Amino acid sequence: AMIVKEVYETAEKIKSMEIRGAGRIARAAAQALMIQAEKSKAKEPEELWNELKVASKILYNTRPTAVSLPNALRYVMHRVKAAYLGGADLETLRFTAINSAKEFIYNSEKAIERIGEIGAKRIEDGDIIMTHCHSKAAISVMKKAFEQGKNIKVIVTETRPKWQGKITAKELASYGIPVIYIVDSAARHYMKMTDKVVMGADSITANGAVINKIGTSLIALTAKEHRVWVMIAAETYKFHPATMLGQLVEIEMRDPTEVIPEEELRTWPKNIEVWNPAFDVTPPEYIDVIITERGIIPPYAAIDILKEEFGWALKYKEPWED
Amino acid sequence: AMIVKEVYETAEKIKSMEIRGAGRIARAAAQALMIQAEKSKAKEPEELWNELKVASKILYNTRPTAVSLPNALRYVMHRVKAAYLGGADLETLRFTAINSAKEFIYNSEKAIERIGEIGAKRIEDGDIIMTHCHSKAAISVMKKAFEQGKNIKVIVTETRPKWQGKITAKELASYGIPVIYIVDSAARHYMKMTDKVVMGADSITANGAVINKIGTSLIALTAKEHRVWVMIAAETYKFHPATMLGQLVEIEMRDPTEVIPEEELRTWPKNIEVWNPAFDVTPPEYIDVIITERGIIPPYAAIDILKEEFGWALKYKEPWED
Amino acid sequence: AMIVKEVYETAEKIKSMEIRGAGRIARAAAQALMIQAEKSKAKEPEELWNELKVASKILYNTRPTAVSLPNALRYVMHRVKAAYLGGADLETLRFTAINSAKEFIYNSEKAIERIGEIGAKRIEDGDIIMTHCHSKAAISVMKKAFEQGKNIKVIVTETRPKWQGKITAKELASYGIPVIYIVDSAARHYMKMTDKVVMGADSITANGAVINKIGTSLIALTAKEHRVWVMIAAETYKFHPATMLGQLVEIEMRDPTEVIPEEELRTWPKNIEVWNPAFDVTPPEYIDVIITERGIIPPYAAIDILKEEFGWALKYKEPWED
Amino acid sequence: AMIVKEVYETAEKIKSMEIRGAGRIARAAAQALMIQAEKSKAKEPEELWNELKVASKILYNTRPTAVSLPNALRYVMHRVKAAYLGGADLETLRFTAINSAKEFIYNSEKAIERIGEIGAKRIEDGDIIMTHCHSKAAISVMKKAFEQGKNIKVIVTETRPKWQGKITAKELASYGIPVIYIVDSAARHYMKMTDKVVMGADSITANGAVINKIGTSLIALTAKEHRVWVMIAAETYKFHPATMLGQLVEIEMRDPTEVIPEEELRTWPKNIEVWNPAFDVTPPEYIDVIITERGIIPPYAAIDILKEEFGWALKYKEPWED
Amino acid sequence: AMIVKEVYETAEKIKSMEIRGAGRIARAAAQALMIQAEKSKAKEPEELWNELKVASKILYNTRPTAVSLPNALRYVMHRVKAAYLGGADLETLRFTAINSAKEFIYNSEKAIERIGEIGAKRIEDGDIIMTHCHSKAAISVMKKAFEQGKNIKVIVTETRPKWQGKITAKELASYGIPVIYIVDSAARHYMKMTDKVVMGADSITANGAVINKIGTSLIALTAKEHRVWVMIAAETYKFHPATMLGQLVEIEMRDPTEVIPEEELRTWPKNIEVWNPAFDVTPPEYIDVIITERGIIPPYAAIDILKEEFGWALKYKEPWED
Amino acid sequence: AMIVKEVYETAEKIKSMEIRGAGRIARAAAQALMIQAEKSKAKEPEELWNELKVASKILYNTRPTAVSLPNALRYVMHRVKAAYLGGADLETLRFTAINSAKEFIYNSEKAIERIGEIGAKRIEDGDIIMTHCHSKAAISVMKKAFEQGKNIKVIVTETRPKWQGKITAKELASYGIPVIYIVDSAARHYMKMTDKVVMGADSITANGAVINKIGTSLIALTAKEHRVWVMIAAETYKFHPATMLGQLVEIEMRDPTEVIPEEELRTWPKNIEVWNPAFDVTPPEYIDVIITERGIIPPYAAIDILKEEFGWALKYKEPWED
Ligand SMILES: Nc1ncnc2c1ncn2[C@@H]1O[C@H](COP(=O)(O)O)[C@@H](O)[C@H]1O
Ligand SMILES: Nc1ncnc2c1ncn2[C@@H]1O[C@H](COP(=O)(O)O)[C@@H](O)[C@H]1O
Ligand SMILES: O=C(COP(=O)(O)O)[C@H](O)[C@H](O)COP(=O)(O)O
Ligand SMILES: O=C(COP(=O)(O)O)[C@H](O)[C@H](O)COP(=O)(O)O
Ligand SMILES: O=C(COP(=O)(O)O)[C@H](O)[C@H](O)COP(=O)(O)O
Ligand SMILES: [K+]
Ligand SMILES: [K+]
Ligand SMILES: [K+]
Ligand SMILES: [K+]
Ligand SMILES: [K+]
Ligand SMILES: [K+]
Repeated sequence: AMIVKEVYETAEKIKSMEIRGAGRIARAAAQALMIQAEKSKAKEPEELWNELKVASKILYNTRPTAVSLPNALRYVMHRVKAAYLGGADLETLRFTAINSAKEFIYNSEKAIERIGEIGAKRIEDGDIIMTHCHSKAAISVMKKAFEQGKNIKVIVTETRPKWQGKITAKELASYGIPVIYIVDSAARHYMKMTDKVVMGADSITANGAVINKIGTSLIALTAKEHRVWVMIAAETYKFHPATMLGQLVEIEMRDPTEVIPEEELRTWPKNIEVWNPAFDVTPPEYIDVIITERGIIPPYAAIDILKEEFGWALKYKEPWED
Repeated sequence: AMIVKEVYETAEKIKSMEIRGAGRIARAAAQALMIQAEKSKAKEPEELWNELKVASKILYNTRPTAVSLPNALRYVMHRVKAAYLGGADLETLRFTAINSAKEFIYNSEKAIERIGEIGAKRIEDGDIIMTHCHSKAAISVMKKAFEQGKNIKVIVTETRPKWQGKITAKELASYGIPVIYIVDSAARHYMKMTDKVVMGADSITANGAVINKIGTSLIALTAKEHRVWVMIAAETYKFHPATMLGQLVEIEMRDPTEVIPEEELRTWPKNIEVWNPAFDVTPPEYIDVIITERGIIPPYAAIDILKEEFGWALKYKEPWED
Repeated sequence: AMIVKEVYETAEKIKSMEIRGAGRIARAAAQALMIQAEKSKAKEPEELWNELKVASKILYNTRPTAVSLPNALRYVMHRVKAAYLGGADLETLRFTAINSAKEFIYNSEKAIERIGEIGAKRIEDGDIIMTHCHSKAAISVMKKAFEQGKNIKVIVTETRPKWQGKITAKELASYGIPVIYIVDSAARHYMKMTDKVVMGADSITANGAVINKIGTSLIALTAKEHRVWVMIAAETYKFHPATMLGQLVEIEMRDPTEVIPEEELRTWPKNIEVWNPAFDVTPPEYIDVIITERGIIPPYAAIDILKEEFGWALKYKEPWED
Repeated sequence: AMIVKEVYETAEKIKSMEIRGAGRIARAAAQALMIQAEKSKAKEPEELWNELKVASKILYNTRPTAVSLPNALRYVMHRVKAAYLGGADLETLRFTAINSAKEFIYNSEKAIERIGEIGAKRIEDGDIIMTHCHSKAAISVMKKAFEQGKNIKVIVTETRPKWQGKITAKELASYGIPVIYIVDSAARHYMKMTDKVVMGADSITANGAVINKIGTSLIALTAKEHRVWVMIAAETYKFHPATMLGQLVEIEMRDPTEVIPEEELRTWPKNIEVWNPAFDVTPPEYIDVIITERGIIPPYAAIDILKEEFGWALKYKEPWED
Repeated sequence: AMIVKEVYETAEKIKSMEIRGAGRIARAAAQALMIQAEKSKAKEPEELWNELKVASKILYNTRPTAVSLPNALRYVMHRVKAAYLGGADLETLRFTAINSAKEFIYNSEKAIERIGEIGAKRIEDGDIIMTHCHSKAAISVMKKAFEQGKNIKVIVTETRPKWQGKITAKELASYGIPVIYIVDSAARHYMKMTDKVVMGADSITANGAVINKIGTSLIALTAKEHRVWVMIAAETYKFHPATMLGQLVEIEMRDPTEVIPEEELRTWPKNIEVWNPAFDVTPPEYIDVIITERGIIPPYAAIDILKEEFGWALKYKEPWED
Repeated sequence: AMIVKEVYETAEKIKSMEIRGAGRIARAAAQALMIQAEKSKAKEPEELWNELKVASKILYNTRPTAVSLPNALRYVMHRVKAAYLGGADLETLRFTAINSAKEFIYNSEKAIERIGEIGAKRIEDGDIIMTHCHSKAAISVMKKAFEQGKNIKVIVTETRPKWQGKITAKELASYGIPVIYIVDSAARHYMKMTDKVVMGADSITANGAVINKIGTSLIALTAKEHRVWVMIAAETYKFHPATMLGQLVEIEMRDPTEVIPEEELRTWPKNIEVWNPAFDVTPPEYIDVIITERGIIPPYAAIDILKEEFGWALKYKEPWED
């Protein structure tokens, strides 16, 4: 029992994609556990422990694909679970949760600035960069490159069905960056004039595969075809612990109405099924580098990032369950 | 100088894409010349000849890329010009136009049917077929395969920006064919479950390359990647004769507002440019077969088709020129 | 309805693969039509017609995959048919069938010796050559080159399940050509030391694909991987005219007992299915040349062989049909 | 110089392949070292040392290719050696050897059951899986996934020349897993209908190459061609430490009579050589993952498995050497 | 007996490469037979027939690789041989040779202008074109493109060992074309900034392979890697008749001193062999188009150019031999 | 301010390529700092420190691309700076420099030897090896393989523009190794007869890419094309640490006159530009192994080498900076 408004409203805003982008989802989730601990009227520590377990279950059960979300939850609740089981009283527990979530948030913010600085060294003056969807990590790189006086242009793919490309196009243009907007279908047509591709990630697997917005794997295919470097800009908390032990990342199937509006789809024949995967999977061979906040790695070093940050927790249960 | 309303109206409708599809555009243009000839008020054959040349020009200057259009005009106008030059009187010239236009129309209808009968033999029971845009020729293949009692399913790509996949989805469904509808970005994600690709063509070049709806070349790339047969259904008048002598096909750049609607687009800053190519070009190494009315060829035999039907004409100027 | 025993024996020996290899099968079918003509006890020219038609159907319904068989029955029966339809009397029909047979049979022998001569020029002193199955056309190339005193070695893949590779190993060893015999699985391992690959063909399609003994496509694939020339030695009567009109070649599935002897298989459980495809299909992009009796072609010129020698016959029914 | 008969029997049964498969061979060598320790009649701790050293050399000189065998002898003898060199007395050495054996033997069994559990997560309901040879690690993956109630089918390649594929077909059929049995040559033909490929390993090198039964590289190659995941199921003790210092793995060449029975071969001429390589080598770029008991790695992380578990031992001589 | 100075001096100037480039060699050879017929002091036709046979033998036996040479010789001597065997008297024979050689020369000149016009349509404004060696055909294309006001730049590879790149670089610069000169080794480094590759040919095979200056096949390899169109500019008389019947083109091995000067090479150890192939062979898959004077073909249509111009003469002896 | 003549002279000789090869340049730079420290007239440690910083800068500003140079300077200067900052007196600082420089030199000599011992194990009896430029590390491999009695032959590419293959040819010949010497353009022509490629490195990046003599990347491309192992012999100090944080390696553009001599070049028009990159970059997918002093790695493990030796240093400024 007993969860605050902010937890529920955040969960609904993740589901509906009013809060979106794997990094932002992650911070939002940490932010929500932070408000539950702030506002909780719990008296006992075991009461609050149980509230935070249940806030965490609600937040995890929103969108499955970007592992940034459970890694945020984990980051807070490994520390909440240790404090609680160590024998922390109420206010010690409240501070552990509140602070762990402030920690993760700040670190996510810092990781992205840093990804931008690292990645922008791989951008050269005159570069035409093609991007996909709307990824804060990818945009940090492009923004920094432009602030360094590299005269760049970005090809923004519209990113059907949900139009994330429109966000990207206005954001980059607002920083002063020349933009070329095209449909997703025009990616091979314009790969010849493209020098660099920069995209984000929702989950990165142990073998180096990249799960990112539907279409990503196509752009990467034709980038390889043309020898255009595919650079994936991605925080360490995009990497997927459980792929270490064989798990496949779930691909989120979103509502048909995102593709065909309700007003039109109801008029269509029964024998047409609309299928709307929100993500696809790009194989490591088509990735040049993964730019984390810890540096440039080849895609196959994803196992090392995981071995050293996340491996230890795979013998344990999730820090929010019974 | 004295041009019937039908010529102008056909022209407006081709430009606007109310009349669309390479094959249909070509028939509409014959038809238009047919009608100018039926309804001409001319008294001398010279006067009719002039109206036909001028109508031909109007029709040519509508859409560049689908060569079926100029080939239709040529079919009619080579015959009209040979009659005029050979001394024909007003009524014999009228008839040569009228009857030439009809022969093209009739031949076009028969060729789409025959293509269906031929391509269908390459479709097998249980096949999943992916297609792109709305191609009458490709549909004839799927439609016939289904009528032969092969249980097929078609993956239809929505085809941005103009949404031609909607036409295709609803049309195939009307015949009883199950459809799976997806965004263009999802073609690689679903290539693994696809057994055949079947698309159409606006122009085929001397070396075997296929100009078709923007996005076609991406679908073929990932099809090759996966060893899925790419079959292009396409009539002999889709073959481009000026490429035998080095010409490159012009790619139509259509209005930004087809991508981002007018309302929205004017709210955007200058430094975003919307680019809307209506076609791309697929190399012959990514085509398994071209299915024409005369049979199955590898794409490299495009030169043979062009030699034995269109080559004779490239010593002469255009049959509508002064 | 009065069919000589030789036709029945021939059909049965084609079925059991006692008579095997695509060219030899073809010659044996012509041979049977020849003996049916010779030994007939037909009063009328219509009684002979009817026997030949019936013998043809029996012979056609033995093994489907190697088009050689029907191209031979065609060669005879096109001529027998045209004779009977110009009102030929009896012994004029009998001789037509007898002399169409001999003519095809002799032209087969000449085409194979000529393929040798043309093919051997692409073999170079020292060459190591890998082959597959037992192909008399492939063997002619290898034998002639050794006769030219080029020092060659042949890698012979054993060719499961029916062990054709043993026939080849002994045949070549009998001309004094050193043989290296290996399992099929070992083709990649030895492809590094291989200089040329030379195989036969059962059917060759209009886009250049080559249907040949199960395994052939695997050898071709790793040959391409290593840039080893794949050379296909194939008479004109291996080219498959029905593929010009969209047809797909059928892949013979032979008895599971060829893989697991009947004694052993009956002891195995029901939930193991044994599948025994006798042919597979190699794409044209992995074939460097086809060596015919008319010359060397790229695989994609199969359509020209077909056009110029068989394309006429497709607009009519099979010559042995009613 | 006093070696118990069990060691000699074990060596001979490893040579004749009555005991086969890389993990089982390893366990049988540890088992033999264990029985030599148990049954020894050695007075001194140096007489036991000397017997174990000698037993080790005998066991090492049976089959070279599967590094499992020496990694097992190492595991025991590193510990037996360190004991004897710290002045251990007799029954302390005997127990060390006895308990190093049991410990390796049990850890082998656990690694294989864990590889099952990790591997099965990458199999999906409906999957068709191709394998090669008979690998207990590969089989554990397949068996566990069927135990999870995923409906799978396994394509089993017969694996010439020694027919290991028969052992696999019966083993899987015995757990109620539908089997499709085919010749090795047919792997490309059925790769289109295959969803996952799962094979074992005899040795795995420092750059990620996988040495496994002859044919394995061919399956991997056409799997890559078709974008079918190739998954290698391999205990840590299959990784080859000497490859870290440049060594190449030796490929066992076994008796020509395994290919052609002795009866038939003696009738064949001298100028046919029969070559029988028992393994081949697959490059890492064709391997999607290696499934170890410690997790899922990209093939290129083989060097980290080696570094962290064996790199120490390379600076000394083999533990059984003088 | 009895050959003029000009025949011998031309033969020596071909050998020494003072006359070079396959087209020019060809015209020079025709020019030489033309002077032998002009200046011959022969009295009988059979005398002159025999002089021209022997002039032709001397000219053929200079450099083997560019088939332009024997096709020039053939073009003259098919016509000389027919006139002579038809019963032509002296002056009829003299005129046949003189005129046939003037014919070939003029046609070669016209073919190159025409290749330039055709090819230049495939060059687009702003194009950076990479070329290799010095090819008149290739230079016609580039020159014409520049005369059309297309603002181009050419990357000229120096073309070791004989520095033909220096000729190319000065010739293009003298017409006004901006040039970038690089070593052969820098071709991949600069393929990313390259839009089009244009090279010539010495011989083109029946299957579409292109034999051209050593290095050509490398540039073509990396052009394919990057999707840069490889366009081969080549007269019909570059196509190689005898590859129709299996012949491999001979690759000319030129003197070691061209690579290492005599003054230096004499000082080098015996165990160093210098190898100097003057040409290599590019496979058809890396060629986009062959631009002949008859139009754009795919590389695989080389067989058609040969079938229709040269096929007929392969049943005959060379028109200069006994 | 007070710099010994040896520092300046070393600097001139590095720029001029009298001292050349990445490994030798690095030793020459340690050596130079060694000598400045031996011969300094300084009295305070501060004065010596300043001379060492200034000499370091002079040495750094010679050639950019081979990172071995800056790594050598760092090895010395990290140790010198830690001593200076930790309060060391004049003589203890002198000694730290002198002895640090010697340790680098000695370690470099030992590492080349060890690389040879390791790489040689990957060379097999009868191997043909192609190499490029003059690499001490690669030569150590070939030299050792030969000394082990493997009959090898080396194809040496001349390496324009500076002709480094001459050095390599004569050096390998001096050991008794047969050499085949070729122009760079001939690498694809001779790749079919090559068994191994063995080249060196100037810099290796975090993602595994190899910067080496211009032309290296072409040889590796066609090697991959042909399944010939590309082995890069290269010391740990060839690994580039600034690439871990996104830096791209600068490619040295050297003087036009190295390509075209001064005499000739001034006779050329303005509108020719000579471009002379001394390096190109080879992607990691085209490298089989890197052979370092610590063993064989796949190229993607470049990050591991960089992490465990150089990563610590990238929080600090350069140890020669103020
Ligand atoms: N759902 C998933 N979860 C994790 N990895 C995946 C998933 N789907 C595909 N992959 C991996 O991503 C790549 C897909 O390659 P392909 O199937 O060849 O497109 C491979 O490296 C797979 O291991
Ligand atoms: N000397 C030659 N004469 C004719 N064709 C050749 C010759 N050498 C190679 N080829 C062809 O050129 C291409 C060479 O491809 P590869 O050997 O894979 O480089 C193939 O299409 C061969 O048929
Ligand atoms: O795939 C998406 C968006 O998914 P959605 O819009 O469906 O959330 C983004 O590229 C990543 O999540 C990374 O973005 P960031 O770098 O901003 O985390
Ligand atoms: O596939 C086979 C034989 O199959 P099978 O044994 O099943 O008939 C041979 O490669 C071809 O028939 C060609 O042989 P030839 O060149 O002798 O026509
Ligand atoms: O290979 C060369 C030169 O060989 P070389 O210099 O050894 O004669 C040229 O590219 C062709 O011969 C075609 O040139 P063109 O188009 O001028 O015929
Ligand atoms: K590009
Ligand atoms: K598929
Ligand atoms: K080979
Ligand atoms: K598949
Ligand atoms: K380019
Ligand atoms: K090779």
